[PDB]
Formats: sequence, C-alpha cells, structure tokens
Amino acid sequence: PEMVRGQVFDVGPRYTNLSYIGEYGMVCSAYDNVNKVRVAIKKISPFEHQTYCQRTLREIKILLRFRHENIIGINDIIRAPTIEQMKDVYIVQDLMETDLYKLLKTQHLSNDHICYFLYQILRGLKYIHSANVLHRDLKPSNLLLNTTCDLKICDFGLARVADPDHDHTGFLTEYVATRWYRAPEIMLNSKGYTKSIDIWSVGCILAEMLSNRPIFPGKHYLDQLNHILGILGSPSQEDLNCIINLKARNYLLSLPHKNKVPWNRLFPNADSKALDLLDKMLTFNPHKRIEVEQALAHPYLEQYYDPSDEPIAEAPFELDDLPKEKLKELIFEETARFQPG
Ligand SMILES: NCc1ccc(-c2cn[nH]c2-c2c[nH]c(C(=O)NCc3ccc4c(c3)CCO4)c2)cc1C(F)(F)F
Repeated sequence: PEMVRGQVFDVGPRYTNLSYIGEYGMVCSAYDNVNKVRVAIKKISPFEHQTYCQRTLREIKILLRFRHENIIGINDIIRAPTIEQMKDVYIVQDLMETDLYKLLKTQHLSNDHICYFLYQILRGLKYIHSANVLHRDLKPSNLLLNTTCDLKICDFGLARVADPDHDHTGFLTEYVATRWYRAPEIMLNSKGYTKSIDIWSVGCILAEMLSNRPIFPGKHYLDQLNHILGILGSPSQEDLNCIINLKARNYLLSLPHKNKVPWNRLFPNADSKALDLLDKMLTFNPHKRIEVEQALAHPYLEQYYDPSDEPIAEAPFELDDLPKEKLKELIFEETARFQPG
C-alpha cells in the first residue's frame, strides 16, 4: 500500500516508483512493469457525491470507446475486486511532460508551434464531434503535450452527447464549464448542447497561444459576456434576430454600441491566416461559427491538412436522474474489462 503526499495510492504490483503531479482525487506518475514505460495514474474517490460519479462514468465510457492520437486514452483501470471493497478507482493514462497552460505561462510560442498545436486540437476535436460528442471544457490545462510537442485532449468529465434540438434556455442560465472559454450564447440562450460550443473554446485557446494571455478573462458570469463584446463589438441586427428570448435580446439592446477591435490590433505579430481562422471560430452567432472540418481545411493549416489522415469515430456515441449507489455499480461494471480475472 504505497503512500503519496499523505494519501493511500495502492496501484498494485504492476505500477511502481510513484511521483506526485497534481489534484475528486490525486494524479501520480509511475513505472509500468508490463509495458516498461512510465505512465500517469489518476486516483479518483467519487462515490460520496453523484456529480463526481456522473463525471467519472461519462469520461470512462467515452475514453474507453475513443481511440485517437490526439485524445488521452485509458490504458488500464485499477480498483478493488468487489463493489464493497471499491473505495477508489485508479485510471492509468498516457504520461505527458507538460500541458499548454504550463507552457503558455513561461514560453513564447513560435507561429510553427501555434500552427501545429491548433492542427492537433482540431484533429482530435474532429474525431470527438464525429462521435456526436461535445468536450465542453476545452482550455489550455486540458491539452497535454510531450517533449516533441505531440498534443492530447484530456478531461471528458463535462462531455455530453450533442443535443442541438434541446439547446435553448433562458437568460443567465447557470453553467459549469470554465468561464473564460464559454461561448457568448451560454450567458444568453444556450445549454452548450451544440458542437459550436467547443469551436468557441478552441478560438479562445488560439487567441491565448498568440499572446500568452486569456483573450476574455471574465471575473464573473456576466463579466464574461462583457469581455467577449468588448472585442467582437455589438451583435448585428441579424445576430440579435436569431436570439428570440426577450430577456437575452433586451439585455444586449440595453448596452451602448461597441465597435469590433480588429484582430491584427490585438495580435500585431500573428500570422494573417491564423487571425482569419480566429475570426471564424470567435464568431458571435453560433450558427455562422466555423465547424471543425472547415477549420481543418482553412489555409492556415494547409501544411498539415490531410482529411484521409484525420480519422473519425467508427460509430456515434441517462445519467442526470441516477443515484451515486447505482452509478458506483456502473463504474464497477465499466471497469470490469481491466481486472486480472
Ligand atoms: N498538474 C496538472 C496536471 C498536469 C498534467 C497531468 C497529466 C500528465 N500526464 N497525464 C496527465 C493526466 C492524466 N489524466 C488527466 C486528467 O484526467 N485530468 C483531468 C482531471 C479530471 C478530474 C479529476 C482530476 C483530473 C484529478 C481528480 O479529479 C491528466 C495531470 C494533471 C492533474 F493533476 F491535474 F491531473
């Protein structure tokens, strides 16, 4: 029973020589005695709260069905042999040296790195969206990188099956995903049940790669929309006409006119092709926002674009009203395939 930073981390005989990383549950690096490579292991203890169970399950379900170079896999799942003895679940994944959040705090990214990082994000996202899945929490800390800059999308805890026919909601509807990467429609009339929600987050990531600073660092729920409008400018009549919800539309109408800040003023050193694609991802109207495959076909990514080498899921992919007890059993059953039995 190996101990790490005053906590039980018993990953069995297979995984040894542990080192702490970060933090519900803990994450450590370890040596895999079967494959002889160092791996990353995430201990999760979610059985108290059903939300933590719901996030654990949907991620396990999605990552076991997914197989893509730019998406984190689940190599192994370590847990007790019985439901009764199962207090923790250890998810074994790809070990990655850094993440884009860490890189952006101290490293100037060359245009070539920005181009390559964006390509891999969108290549991974093409696969996710082809499975009818939305990631819903794309941000630099959810983009892992190795020493050769291979990028992998991680954390599918907030991921959902796309549901565009049930995307509408009222004004100022509470939302869970990281504030700075929230599309403007979340604060106005959207539940984040469409693919266009992830494209917005990738647009934010691209802008952040260009200046090493989040483009819309909102300090609270409605401040997030004010940051977006301060750069995009006031929505056009057309874009306002698409917002039928009276409270959302009238909030936008109450605001003084704001002019669009040109992308090349905000980003004076950026490549013009990168700013043209940025513009199409950071489009106010989600219906006019570029889609992942169009983004991959954009001239900025021409050196990498190869749709034959951009795989899609072999098949498309209720947990809302479900107790933490039933979810414990579902986590136990989904992790059965990894047991030595
Ligand atoms: N210090 C931040 C950080 C940085 C890199 C990594 C890392 C390195 N190689 N692989 C990973 C990695 C593997 N899986 C994940 C991973 O699943 N990260 C997201 C996540 C979601 C829920 C949750 C936790 C994390 C911990 C408790 O509850 C990241 C992990 C983390 C960590 F600790 F946040 F998970």
